[PDB]
Amino acid sequence: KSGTWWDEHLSEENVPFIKQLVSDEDKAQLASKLCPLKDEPWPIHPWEPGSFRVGLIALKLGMMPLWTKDGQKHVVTLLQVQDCHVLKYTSKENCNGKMATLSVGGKTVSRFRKATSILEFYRELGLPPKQTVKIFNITDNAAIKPGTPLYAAHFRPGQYVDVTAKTIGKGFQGVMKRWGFKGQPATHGQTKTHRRPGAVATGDIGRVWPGTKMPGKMGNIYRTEYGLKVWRINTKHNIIYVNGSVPGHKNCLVKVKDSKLPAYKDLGKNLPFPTYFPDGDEEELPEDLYDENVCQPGAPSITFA
Amino acid sequence: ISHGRVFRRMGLGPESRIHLLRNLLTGLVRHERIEAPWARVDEMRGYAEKLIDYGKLGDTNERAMRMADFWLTEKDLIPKLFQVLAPRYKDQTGGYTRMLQIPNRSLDRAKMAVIEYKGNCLPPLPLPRRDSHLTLLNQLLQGLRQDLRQSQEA
Amino acid sequence: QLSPTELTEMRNDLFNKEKARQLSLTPRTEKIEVKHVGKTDPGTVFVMNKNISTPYSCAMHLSEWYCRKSILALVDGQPWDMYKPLTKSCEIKFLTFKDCDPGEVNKAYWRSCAMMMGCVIERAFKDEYMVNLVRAPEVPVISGAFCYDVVLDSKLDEWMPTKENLRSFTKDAHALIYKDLPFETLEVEAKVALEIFQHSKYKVDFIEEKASQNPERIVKLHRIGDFIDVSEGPLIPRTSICFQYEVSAVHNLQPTQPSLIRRFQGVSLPVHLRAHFTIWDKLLERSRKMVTED
Amino acid sequence: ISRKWEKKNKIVYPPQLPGEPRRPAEIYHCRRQIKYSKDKMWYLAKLIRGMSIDQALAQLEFNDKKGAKIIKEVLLEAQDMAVRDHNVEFRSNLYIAESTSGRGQCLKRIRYHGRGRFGIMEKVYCHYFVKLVEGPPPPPEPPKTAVAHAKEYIQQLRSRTIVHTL
Amino acid sequence: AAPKNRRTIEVNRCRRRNPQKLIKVKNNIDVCPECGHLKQKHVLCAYCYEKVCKETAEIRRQIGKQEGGPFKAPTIETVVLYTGETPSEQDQGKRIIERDRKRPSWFTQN
Amino acid sequence: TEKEFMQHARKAGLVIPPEKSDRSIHLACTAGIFDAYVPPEGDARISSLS
Amino acid sequence: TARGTPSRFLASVLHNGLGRYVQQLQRLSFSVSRDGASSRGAREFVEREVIDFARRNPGVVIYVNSRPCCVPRVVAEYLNGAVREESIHCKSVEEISTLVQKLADQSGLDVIRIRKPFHTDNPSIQGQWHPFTNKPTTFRGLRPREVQD
Ligand SMILES: [Mg+2]
Ligand SMILES: [Mg+2]
Ligand SMILES: [Zn+2]
Repeated sequence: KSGTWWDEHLSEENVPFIKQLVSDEDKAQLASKLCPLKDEPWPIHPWEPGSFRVGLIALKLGMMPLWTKDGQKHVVTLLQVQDCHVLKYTSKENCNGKMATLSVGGKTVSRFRKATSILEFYRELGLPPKQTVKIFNITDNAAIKPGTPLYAAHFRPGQYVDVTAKTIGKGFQGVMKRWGFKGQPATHGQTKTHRRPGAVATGDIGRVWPGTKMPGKMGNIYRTEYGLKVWRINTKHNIIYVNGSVPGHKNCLVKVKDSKLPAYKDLGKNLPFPTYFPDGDEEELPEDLYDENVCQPGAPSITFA
Repeated sequence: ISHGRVFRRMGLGPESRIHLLRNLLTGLVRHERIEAPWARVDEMRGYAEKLIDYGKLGDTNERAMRMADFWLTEKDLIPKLFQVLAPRYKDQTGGYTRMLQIPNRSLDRAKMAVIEYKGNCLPPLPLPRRDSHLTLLNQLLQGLRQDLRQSQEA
Repeated sequence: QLSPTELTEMRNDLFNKEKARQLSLTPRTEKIEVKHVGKTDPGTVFVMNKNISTPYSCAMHLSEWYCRKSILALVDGQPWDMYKPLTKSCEIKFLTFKDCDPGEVNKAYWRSCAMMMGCVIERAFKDEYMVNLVRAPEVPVISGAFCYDVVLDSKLDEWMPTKENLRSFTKDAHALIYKDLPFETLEVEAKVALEIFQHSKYKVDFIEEKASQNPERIVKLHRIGDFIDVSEGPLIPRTSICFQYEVSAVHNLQPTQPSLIRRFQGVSLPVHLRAHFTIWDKLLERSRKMVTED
Repeated sequence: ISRKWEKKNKIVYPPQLPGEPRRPAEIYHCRRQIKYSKDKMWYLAKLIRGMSIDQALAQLEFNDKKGAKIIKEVLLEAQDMAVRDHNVEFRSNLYIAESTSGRGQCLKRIRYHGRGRFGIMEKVYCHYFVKLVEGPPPPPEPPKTAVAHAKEYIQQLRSRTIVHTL
Repeated sequence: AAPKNRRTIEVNRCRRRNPQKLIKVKNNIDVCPECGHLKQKHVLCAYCYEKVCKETAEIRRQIGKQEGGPFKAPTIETVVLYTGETPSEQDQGKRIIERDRKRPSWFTQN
Repeated sequence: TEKEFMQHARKAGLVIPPEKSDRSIHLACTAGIFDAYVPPEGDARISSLS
Repeated sequence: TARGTPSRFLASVLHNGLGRYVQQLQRLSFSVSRDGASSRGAREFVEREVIDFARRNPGVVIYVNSRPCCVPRVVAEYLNGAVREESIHCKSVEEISTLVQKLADQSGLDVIRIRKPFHTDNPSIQGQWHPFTNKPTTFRGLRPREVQD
């Protein structure tokens, strides 16, 4: 009848033992999935036109300036992919939709703060619980066996991706901050009217139209940015350098996938399909994958023609 | 919008906020244990923590003397800080104070708290203690620890 | 021979007949001055009824906090069952799970769970098969699981329970916990217990050795629902005390040629010491390993 | 005024034959003229309604409302005379049956307003009533299950007749 | 703005007796292991905290009486001594406070 | 508005009627026995020896 | 109104009249004042009619109590336990006789709204209608759009 937490009845000699025990198990579980191509992988099919592959979940680290051989400066958001895995696969018929779906998670968190149903679901999967889970629409040939890890090498430089995340919340806000209303003049007789919405509707209808711009909560909603290209990829730290800014605050989880813009369709011909497998790769990728236009930090200073 | 704002708006303003914290700190120095509203105790805790760090610098350091002069309204406490508190915590690098929650005061049902310097001469507070190692849950986990310990060494 | 459904009926009738006899020989109403010795509310004196009142009744006199928390009663320094009637005026102390040294409480809980798990053994198997329990080893708490010694029919020589069979045992125990049967104790003469368990050779051996070590030659019998077992030492008041229950696995002792011994094992945790799902999972893995006494 | 609650403790039932079961003990207690709002005190009375005496005391001890301590003393003295004068064996074997608040006698004072206006303020007083019944609190009514909905719907369908005919 | 019509008691009951308007039952109440009085899990026990303050007040009263004047804070450590007690081997050069009482059981001597 | 309660009650028992009065309370019986009689020990056995 | 008044179905007492008719009136009690203008109609009624009424109805017991009163009353009891009390305050003789005769014919049931002007325990002799009453049966009773074997 009383609530409880994991370390409520633990003595002083037991708390460190439990903390390291779960930590060791979590690391062991994560390291056991480092060879997906040897643990009976699902069949791999060649890329075909009209095929959609799975995406990624990353953490927003920050931004740095980036220059090109042309001489222009572009800002890039640091998206780091950590502990990203495929959880479960749902076929097209089961998911009663036009395309099959795939479940992906990332950013493993403590097991002591998860529901019983979620904990047992991860127990059979043999992976630590993830913070967020996203669903990606894929085709039949793009199926990936559950438990397969994913890395930032799944994308390549010169590829346009889409990022979706919850925006920075701002709480209850007025019309000026929320909808950019012009407000009222601050002087010349104005009485208690400097940020008021003013008229909300016409008098004849005798009501307020639904969807009217009114003061209320702002942010903490899911927004997606389209047409963002990848300038650089760091193989060692699994970091993607997406162009421009992305929604969400620092250290927030952002779902990444291939761009849906019509002008960017049929561009996954050379991209890894269904994903990149470092264990089964014949060669080792370089430390950093740059763009053709990106000037390397170690390259000599650019002299224009 | 208050993101990253690590200072509470208390008192009549920034000047009053410092003065209120200073008075609480002075009483904490003199009496070694005071009770105050929970929010004010938490805010003052950081200033109390840093006082010993300035006290450890030595009285001959002119920066610490000026800081102690401002933050101690009663001048008799400055010799105490530089010759009692600082020598007591010379081996301790942090956590000089412990803060606990006490039942709300009857005047206005405000959230009350008590903050005191460790190693005081006052009678000990009824500090909350974790479960004993002899209980059923602890014994079962202890047995798991031993069996796991014997498994890895063999 | 006698069917199991009638064996329980006569054993219950004998238990009721003995309980009535103990009440009958007791006089009508006598007052015993029971003094409360403890760190909480000291100096309280309880004037209760001999062989009628219980340490639980004294607990209700103070508050429900004692009733809910006190798992064991300490009479004159020796452990006492919560529902066991008092026989004389004496000092009383109550013990909880979260005490400085809850060694007796843990041991009482350990034996209490053995009987509950031992009880569902008879009801689990088919009516055609025969099940005869041996005894309840006093396995230490630190072993990680409590064990009970059972012997099965000659048909199940190579039969080993699967996951579903162990799941069914847990479901029956949880229903037993759900029914919330209080633990009833009765101190009886050795000869009376012998005729109660005359159909079990192992229980007869257990009764005769318990009487041998006891100068008065009397043994204590505990009853849950319609089930009566010979247990040594006080138990917890009711079956609702335990919250998390599970039987770990089944192990076969050696040698098996003279007699087949099956050591069923399980682990439990009460409501007051509820654990997280992850922590409980590790305890289940540890409890599955076989354990033997020193 | 009316003071029927106090007289409810003076009614005596005839002795019971052994055939009929035990009549549970009941105690009527009330405190009059409390400087509190009856609406505000209603929330505390409803909160501890139906719970055990000792559980109610624990809930009332840590409540920040002023009326909480008033009821706490009322419950405490109600438990005292129950064991002492009402043949109650166990003082913890009691549960709250009914707890409610009633409007007491109130004064009328003038509250000054601007422009020479005024408003009639009222110094609210209220009573608190409580009845304690010996025995464990009754179990709460379980939620009505889906099968209960199923049989009830069947009963309505089976209870319909041909109307406006023979 | 003024109300247009009088609100009925049926509407008022639906608002005043709303579930969120009711007082929520507290499930963080437990008995103190030492004195047996009720306390919260995250809050110090009222009985034990108050008895420490009274002893602290008595010692502080002895502090001021031996002090005998403001702005005279000692530059040495302080140790309180009860009846039938002597200075310890490590208790040297520190201000001694004499309490005309027996040392409490909970007041463990260092 | 100035209306208040009639709370003028002073605690009053029944101890002494006003003095210097010819009328006084008439007593029908004494408070206690004039001389205490100590029952001899063993009177229960004397009951058998009727 | 009907929504504010309880109703009942049309019925009799023990199927009265099925084999024989049993008079439902069982007892009559009359209160008459010797002096007083309010009892004059009641007084003259019993001088000339209560004798003839008694002979007409032998199964009904009539009690005539003469006590001081301001409102003469008559109380009628039936075998079902229903009790009816009617005042005789200042009425004539030809109208009390009609009033008294009316109580004799009454069955004693509550005079409230009757839901149905008819009642029968066997509304049908050929069977009540059911959805399959006018439904033909096909060969082997095959359901629509299904095949067998
Ligand atoms: Mg925010
Ligand atoms: Mg004026
Ligand atoms: Zn305490």
